[PDB]
Order: sequence, then C-alpha cells, then structure tokens
Amino acid sequence: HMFQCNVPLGMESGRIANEQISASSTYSDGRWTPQQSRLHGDDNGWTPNLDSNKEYLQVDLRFLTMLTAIATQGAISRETQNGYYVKSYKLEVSTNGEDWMVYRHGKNHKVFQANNDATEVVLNKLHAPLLTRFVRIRPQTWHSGIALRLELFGCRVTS
Repeated sequence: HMFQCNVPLGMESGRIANEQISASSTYSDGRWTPQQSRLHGDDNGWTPNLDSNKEYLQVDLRFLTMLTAIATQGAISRETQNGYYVKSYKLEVSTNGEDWMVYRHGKNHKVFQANNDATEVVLNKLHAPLLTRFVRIRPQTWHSGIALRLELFGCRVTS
C-alpha cells in the first residue's frame, strides 16, 4: 500500500471548522484569535494572552488520522505592521483529548525548528507518520512574540 497522505487536512481550506480550533488562551483584545491561525490567513494570526512556552494552539481532527507534516507561518500585525513568529515548538498529540504525548523531532532533538520571519511557510515532514485525533503546537521560542498560522497534512485511516 502506497500511503499518499501528504495532503492538507483543512486549515487553509476550511474543512477544519472554526469549532475544531482552540487554544490555551488568546490575546486580550480579541484580534489574535485561534480561528485566525489558518495558513495564509490575511488577518493577524493566533497569539496567546501571554508569551509563554506553556501556551498552545489545539486542533481536533475529529477522527483517527495519520499525521505526516506540519507547516507554519508567523504573522504581520494589521494594526502595527510588527512581525511576530514562532522559532521552535514542541508537538503534542492525543487520541482522547486528555492524555498528551510529545512527538520528538527525532533522536537528537525534541523540538521542531519553525519560522525565521513572519510570512514564509516552513514545512516539517515528520520522520515517521503518527496516529492522532488531536494536535497541540506548543511554542518554545519566538521572535518579538508568539504568533502562529498553521497547516496540518495527513489522511484519515480505516480498518
């Protein structure tokens, strides 16, 4: 069997509905909500209430899914023109929403390297596909502040 599971799961397309996207918190003025985290979104991005490595953006994929890659951007503020981006993050996954497991980048590094500017897309293809229903992106380092736009790649599984 050839798993052709490099297809977007629906952040940019909207196949992942607004209700499936959530976060630990969001910036207090309401201009950086979790629903602004879609790749190539044109209005800011997701930013938490505090810039902290305890914050996360969370997506419920609704079904058991083989996840194969993650792409991210930062965002340029529509209000100030300041750029913000996540430089590295930890990937956490769950099947029931409550027990979370880190997926390491690889043997030698736990975190994934992410963006180096506010708008270029950076893709990380997972070294091994994984099975999950829920995805959490936990920023670890950032430039100016946490802002995130996201795409997830993979495919539903059966049998």
